[PDB]
Amino acid sequence: WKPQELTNLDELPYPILKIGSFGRCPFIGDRNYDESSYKRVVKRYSRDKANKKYALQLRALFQYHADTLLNLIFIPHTCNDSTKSFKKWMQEKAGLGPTRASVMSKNMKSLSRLMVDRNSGYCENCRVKYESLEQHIVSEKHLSFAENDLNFEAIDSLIENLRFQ
Amino acid sequence: PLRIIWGTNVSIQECTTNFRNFLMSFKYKFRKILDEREEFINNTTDEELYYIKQLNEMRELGTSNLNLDARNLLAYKQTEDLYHQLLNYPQEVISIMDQTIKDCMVSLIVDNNLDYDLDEIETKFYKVRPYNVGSCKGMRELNPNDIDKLINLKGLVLRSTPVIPDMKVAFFKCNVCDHTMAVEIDRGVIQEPARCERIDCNEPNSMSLIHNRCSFADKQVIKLQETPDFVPDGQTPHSISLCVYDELVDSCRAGDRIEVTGTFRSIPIRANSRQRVLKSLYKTYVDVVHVK
Amino acid sequence: PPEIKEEMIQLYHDLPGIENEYKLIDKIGEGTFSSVYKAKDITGKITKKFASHFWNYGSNYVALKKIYVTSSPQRIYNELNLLYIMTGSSRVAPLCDAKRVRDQVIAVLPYYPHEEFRTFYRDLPIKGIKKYIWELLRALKFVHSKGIIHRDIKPTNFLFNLELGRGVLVDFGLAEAQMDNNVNGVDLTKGYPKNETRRIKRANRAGTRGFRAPEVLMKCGAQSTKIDIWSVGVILLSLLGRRFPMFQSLDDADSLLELCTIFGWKELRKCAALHGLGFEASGLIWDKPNGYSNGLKEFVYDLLNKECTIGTFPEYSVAFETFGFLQQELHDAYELKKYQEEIWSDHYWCFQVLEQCFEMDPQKRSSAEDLLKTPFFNELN
Ligand SMILES: Nc1ncnc2c1ncn2[C@@H]1O[C@H](COP(=O)(O)OP(=O)(O)OP(O)(O)=S)[C@@H](O)[C@H]1O
Ligand SMILES: [Zn+2]
Ligand SMILES: [Zn+2]
Repeated sequence: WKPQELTNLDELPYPILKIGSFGRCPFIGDRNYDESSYKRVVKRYSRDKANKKYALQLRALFQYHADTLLNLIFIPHTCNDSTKSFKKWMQEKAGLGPTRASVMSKNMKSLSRLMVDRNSGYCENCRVKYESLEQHIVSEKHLSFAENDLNFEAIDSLIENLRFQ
Repeated sequence: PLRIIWGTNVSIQECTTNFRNFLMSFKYKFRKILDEREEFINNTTDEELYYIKQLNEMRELGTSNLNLDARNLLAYKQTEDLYHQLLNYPQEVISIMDQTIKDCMVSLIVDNNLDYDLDEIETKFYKVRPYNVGSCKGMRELNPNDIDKLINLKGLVLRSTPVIPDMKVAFFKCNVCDHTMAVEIDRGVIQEPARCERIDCNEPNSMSLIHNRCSFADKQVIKLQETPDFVPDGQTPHSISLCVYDELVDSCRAGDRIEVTGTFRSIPIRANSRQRVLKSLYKTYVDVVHVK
Repeated sequence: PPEIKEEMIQLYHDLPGIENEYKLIDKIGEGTFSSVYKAKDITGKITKKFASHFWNYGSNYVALKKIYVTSSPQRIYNELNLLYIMTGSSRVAPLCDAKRVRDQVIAVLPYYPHEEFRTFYRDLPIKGIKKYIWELLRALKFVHSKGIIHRDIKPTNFLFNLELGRGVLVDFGLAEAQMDNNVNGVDLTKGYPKNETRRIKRANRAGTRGFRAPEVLMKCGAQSTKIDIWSVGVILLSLLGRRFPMFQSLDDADSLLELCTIFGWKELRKCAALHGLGFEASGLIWDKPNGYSNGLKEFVYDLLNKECTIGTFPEYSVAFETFGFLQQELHDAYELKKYQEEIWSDHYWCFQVLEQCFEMDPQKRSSAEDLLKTPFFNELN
């Protein structure tokens, strides 16, 4: 990378470990929004209210045995919580793709300098890209491939075997 | 969004995908329907994948050339735009076609798991020869807006110049330390080094060109007497000059009636040998792509 | 069913015999190369033959896997052949029947009820992790003895039911089986040629993003069985780390740098040395210049520290025992003390077994059978 590309401390081409919060991936992080805001705390607390009842059976099933061989004890923690922060805020308030050649041509690389500006997928049976799947279904090569049965012969044998198992 | 080469309307990705789909999914019955020939369609030949088997036998024989009919591009629906892009911009669209032919040669043994090695195929430089590009309009009915377009011509060969070496790589040697460099040609211009490339030897004007170590390519000039289908009132026949390169050298003999498809080119000609002054009126010639 | 009912009726026109053979209820899962539906068993011998594969939940629903026609028939035959050869244990989900029409094929499997994984990891306890990892390692060592490499182990592929506490594996569609100096000048170790003529090695790159093994990242010609065990290690680290999409790769080299920022430039150069290729990184400012020499403890430590001190983490002490645990390692009621010593012991053990679960060299990396005989998994035996 040229130094002009990497100048930004926020967007970097290579991944950096900025961690983040709220179950998000550590490399992207939380650039779009912060969890320290009051409103975000309110929505997270509202989801937490829903999650208490769901988490109670989760704690109770595996408290002593991994298997179902079976009221709950929980470790106190010095570090802070979402509810204490909420309380503090209230106190403040109150595609497979096609394979391609390894090496490219010199004329092909020369054309990259001349370029300016002005559902979809790949079918391996016909080995072509399509704009839409429903248009690829109605095409002479796909329908000609469908009416032929000599290329599913192995399938056919397997079908027959799986019929009398 | 989508990128377009400046001066054209051509996208490398779009043309590559369209020509790849065309090569994977063409049948000669499409050419039968396009030419309004329904009663001549037969099951055993037309319904077979044309370019698939042609590329297969291209792999078995060691052939590195694909002869492409431009009318077949009009036969296929998705390449009807590409046909025009082949006629208007041969220089880059032909390169796109060569690159995707190489991709298809890789794909036919990657997907089907053949015993051929990939090294020999990816070492080879596959190139395409489009032909039957349209109506055979005359040389003298063409215009300066037709420069760098694909043109098809009738003719009789009158004579050909001997094999001419045109210089592709240049070999320069230092006089004092015998350090050499090789420089590639870039659009007809070779950059001779002012200073020696060595860190120890940096003597000025110490690099001399050794003409026999540098690599050359074949270039031949053929004088072709054109026989147009339509001749205007009182038009007297003329001779064109057509330049063939590399493999096409010495493929046309004097006195044969041939079908030349090539690129309409124009260059300025120097008025004097000693001076670099060029003439404002340009000299036209055909850069030959395919000979039938 | 706002719009999917037209897809059910469309599938009904797709196959003429499915009406007499099945009745289909809903759409359960959407994938990349298939879309699976839940259907009623109605009448059939397949339900009576297998029986035991269906759970104790009952009612005998049957999954119906519709495969897109874009997939190559060779991969389909490979997938169905691999499912039919294996059979045996319940975790592999053997197929009942196959229904084929002129272009499309239907795979019929017993339905295994479960819930989505985005609900597990945030609140699932360490004993649940023990059962989860135990089920995956039993199923993986089973498919190892059969000789099948899966290369597609993801949380969506694994099906787990909480109230019964068991698992099952699907998606063997990308699986397969395997059977087996100095020259002067041209110092290529400092730069690449402007025009490339040599080829790129044709790998078997087919995994999902963020789970692809580091051997797969470097395109090893002789590919082993041990992609799956590193992937189950990755799932283990995501469960312990409380972060779901922990590895996300824009491309391959992005994933190489993702491995670099945790393990270190030197560690991956030694891992690269055994594979025959050398990796150099110049510049590349980050936090830990040589990675973490201690291991994964301090990395997952400040990983939880950031999201804890921010304070968006949920209130459940199911994932607070790890913060206290890791805090006393980095710093350094009697029944409460019993719960202490038990959780402390096996929770140290899971990180301990995690470092051997994350070994770079496959030959040094122990097989799943050795993972079963570790002292960490004692109570399940
Ligand atoms: N028997 C089953 N019971 C319940 N859910 C299932 C079952 N089989 C598949 N699924 C669901 O289907 C999804 C997994 O489908 P996949 O097999 O991964 O599809 P796919 O991976 O896109 O196609 P492949 O890789 O070529 S098999 C998950 O959402 C699973 O929950
Ligand atoms: Zn198709
Ligand atoms: Zn010199």
